[PDB]
Amino acid sequence: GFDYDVVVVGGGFAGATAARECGLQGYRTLLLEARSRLGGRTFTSRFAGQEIELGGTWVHWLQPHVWAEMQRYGLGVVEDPLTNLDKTLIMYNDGIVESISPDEFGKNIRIAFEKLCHDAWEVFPRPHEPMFTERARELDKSSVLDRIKTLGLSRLQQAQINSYMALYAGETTDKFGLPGVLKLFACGGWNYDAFMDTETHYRIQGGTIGLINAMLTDSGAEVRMSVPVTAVEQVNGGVKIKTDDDEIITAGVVVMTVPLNTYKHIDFTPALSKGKQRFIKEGQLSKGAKLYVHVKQNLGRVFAFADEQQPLNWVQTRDYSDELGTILSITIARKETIDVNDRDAVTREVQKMFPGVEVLGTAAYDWTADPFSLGAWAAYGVGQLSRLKDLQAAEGRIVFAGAETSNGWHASIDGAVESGLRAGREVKQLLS
Amino acid sequence: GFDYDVVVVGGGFAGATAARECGLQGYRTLLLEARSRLGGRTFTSRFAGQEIELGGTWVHWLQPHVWAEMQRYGLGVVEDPLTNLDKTLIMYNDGIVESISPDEFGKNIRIAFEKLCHDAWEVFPRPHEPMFTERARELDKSSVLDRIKTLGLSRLQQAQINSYMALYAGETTDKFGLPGVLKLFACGGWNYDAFMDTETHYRIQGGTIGLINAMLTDSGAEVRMSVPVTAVEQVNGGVKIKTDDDEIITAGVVVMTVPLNTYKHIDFTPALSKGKQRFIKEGQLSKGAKLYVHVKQNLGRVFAFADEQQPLNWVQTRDYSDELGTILSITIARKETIDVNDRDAVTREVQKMFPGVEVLGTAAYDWTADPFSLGAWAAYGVGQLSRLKDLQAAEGRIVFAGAETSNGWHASIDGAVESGLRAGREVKQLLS
Ligand SMILES: Cc1cc2c(cc1C)N(C[C@H](O)[C@H](O)[C@H](O)COP(=O)(O)OP(=O)(O)OC[C@H]1O[C@@H](n3cnc4c(N)ncnc43)[C@H](O)[C@@H]1O)c1[nH]c(=O)[nH]c(=O)c1N2
Ligand SMILES: Cc1cc2c(cc1C)N(C[C@H](O)[C@H](O)[C@H](O)COP(=O)(O)OP(=O)(O)OC[C@H]1O[C@@H](n3cnc4c(N)ncnc43)[C@H](O)[C@@H]1O)c1[nH]c(=O)[nH]c(=O)c1N2
Repeated sequence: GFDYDVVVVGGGFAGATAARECGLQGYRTLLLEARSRLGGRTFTSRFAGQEIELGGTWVHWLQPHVWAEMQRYGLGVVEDPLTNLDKTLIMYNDGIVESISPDEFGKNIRIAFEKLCHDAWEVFPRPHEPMFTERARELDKSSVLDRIKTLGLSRLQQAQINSYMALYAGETTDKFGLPGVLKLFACGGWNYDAFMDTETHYRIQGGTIGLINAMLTDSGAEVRMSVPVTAVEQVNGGVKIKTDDDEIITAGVVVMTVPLNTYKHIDFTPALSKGKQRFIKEGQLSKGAKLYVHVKQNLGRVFAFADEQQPLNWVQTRDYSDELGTILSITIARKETIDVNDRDAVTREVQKMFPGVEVLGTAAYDWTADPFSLGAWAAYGVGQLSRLKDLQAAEGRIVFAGAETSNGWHASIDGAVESGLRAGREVKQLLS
Repeated sequence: GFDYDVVVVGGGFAGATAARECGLQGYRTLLLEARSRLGGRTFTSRFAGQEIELGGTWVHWLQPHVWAEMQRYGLGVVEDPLTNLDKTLIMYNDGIVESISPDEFGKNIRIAFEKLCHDAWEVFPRPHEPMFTERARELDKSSVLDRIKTLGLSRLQQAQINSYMALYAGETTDKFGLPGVLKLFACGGWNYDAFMDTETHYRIQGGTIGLINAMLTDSGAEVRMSVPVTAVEQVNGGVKIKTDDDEIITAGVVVMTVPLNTYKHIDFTPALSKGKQRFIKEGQLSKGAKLYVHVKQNLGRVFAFADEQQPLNWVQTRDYSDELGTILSITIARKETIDVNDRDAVTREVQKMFPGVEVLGTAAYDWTADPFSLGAWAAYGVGQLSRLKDLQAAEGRIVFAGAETSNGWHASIDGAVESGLRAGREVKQLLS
């Protein structure tokens, strides 16, 4: 006789999915969200007359869980201008910006990536079972930089792949675990063209917040915002959940979906397992941020890499026209390379990359400074993928989810949805 | 004031999915199935001590809808012996069986398939929108044989690819539409290795029937078997459904999921649209059947193609050992090349392919003669993909689903699930 059958902590995609699964079973469901908004590491907002995505943005039909949701709710794709590019730039660590023929640019990043992931088929024949092969466990002793060193890439190819990999690590690539990258490549059909198409080409029709809201409406769950959970205690055959103002909610089962790097806000009684405590002490790697920039000039359809010692590591066109000018979408690997909330620094760096432009405005999100993410997309350090099961394991009546805990597209919205479907299955098992 | 909110006609994957979607919304849901069993064009059975799948069998994590279901219900994959093959055979139209080095066999089918589908990226950048490009519509005037003629393949490669394509057509390849094949290739990550991995490598843990049952149990729907629908009439703002014994059930909405080739059993009032009537008169192409064969000898891990003038077009090992012998899984493109229910003919043909073996038993399913399939997997003839929307369109309070009506993996379980998710969404729209 608890207040609720299940309490879901966190209202990003993992928690919204889990609440939808539980609510459709008829369970009395409550979702507690710490921020005063839903979406978590996705955030739909508005800027220079456009809808923008300040966190997770792009999806793909090769991503099975989010795609099945878009099928269920009737959401199409919205194509960003990634094809027929006008300008493809590389900014080297030394600050030189070089314009490359788009054809040659794409050929060289494809060569670099296919070399980096040359053994993906043999190491990850089953990418949703990351430790299926012994070779995957053996490679979890290496970083991505360790492998890049052995490819003997050209200078352009080295700069491109190290930019790409620093972005995916949200860190320098000497800290970035290698098997996680090979696994993502395998999820994308074991080929560079398919994989790249999944990463920054198609957005969700109606936005990430539209899909979140659809699932939560569907769910019937009670949703409370601005309510951080600070303690969880297993007692009386269920759980007591304490919020920051010391109120207590009881439940038969709790689904945790908060980001790994935020677990320090929450006291567990009894303590979690040693393997989980080790993951919580380590956290996940990424220190990224995101920024949109409105410039007066029409730069057309552009793509730019910047290597890891520079701040504007992944640049794409979000919109362009003679009338509007250009909106640039810019993902920053390491918030320590640039204060995305310092407009003067941002204009300096944008002009470094595109000399001549005048900056009409910016919209930024510092995911690393936000207390309820404390980092960006999930990025595993060396040796962490090998221990993933420690983070996935249930502990009594507490179920764990979130993209960090997924097997497949762990750096994506899809991995969050996957973990939420798993969580709902586990709740059903616990309430049988 | 109808008997039910929605009646789902058909208990294969499309109907079970649609009923699950409707039941979880709380709609009063009934499913009518014509056979005395569920599963439709999947059928889990038993043979020589093993569980076998006499219809749809293999699935993949690149197939988004069925994979999301497996995630929801906790179903793993079961690997059949497709790697590290002992024997790879090609049987030519002239009846010669030739054993090919497995490495060479695989390289040659890969070359043939990558040439056949060379423009898949450009024609099907968005495989779930099959008519997105003008080139796709233009190509829908050509058959697969038209393209094979222009590739100038070697004799081995031509025989391999024509066997593969006759199987997918369930017909000779001069009748097989080309764009549907390019689209399937695109769904599979635009590359042969990924694509081939999706088609006959992994089975559903617990069987197709286990997933069907999980969805229907979840649904809460009322399920009736051995009850064929023979007429549907839209009247009084809903629908009157008549069964073969002239009983009448009323509903707000009906979801049709029966195979295209069986629509001749059902009278619609008012008549369906001309575009639908044209599809129903044409039907879909496939005339296939399936057979398992138990032989005394241990043949190990085998794969064989037979070209379209021969009957045992796709052969794989389902199980092998010295103790038990071998179980061969055999898919037949055209039931007119062999009477799979004629054990003597079956033994003759198996021995033609593997001379010397003793045939201990068989289990077969003639999908083409069965009145509630009248064919096997969905296979489009020339010009049909272009008109797919005619088949997909709702007609008043009648919703249409089934694998033939899906946009993506139309020849698969996945396409059926996809269409059932679409149907649930459309029912929700109609009942608002
Ligand atoms: C800048 C950037 C860019 C990208 C991406 C991320 C980011 C940050 N990703 C990844 C994607 O955004 C991410 O994997 C998912 O949104 C994670 O969803 P979860 O639900 O796991 O965590 P998420 O962090 O969304 O949800 C956790 C929730 O818990 C809440 N919370 C934390 N502590 C709490 C407490 N104590 N009590 C209560 N609530 C608490 C938080 O407020 C948050 O709402 C991405 N993906 C993709 O598919 N495509 C892309 O292009 C990108 N790009
Ligand atoms: C031999 C063989 C082999 C394969 C495959 C098929 C076959 C036949 N496929 C394809 C796959 O099996 C298929 O696409 C789906 O099962 C189709 O599901 P649907 O629900 O669309 O039709 P399905 O035909 O399953 O369901 C329709 C239902 O309607 C019923 N019905 C018909 N008329 C009726 C009436 N008047 N009233 C009531 N009910 C009526 C039928 O009895 C049937 O149950 C496959 N796929 C895959 O993913 N992997 C594979 O390996 C294969 N291989």
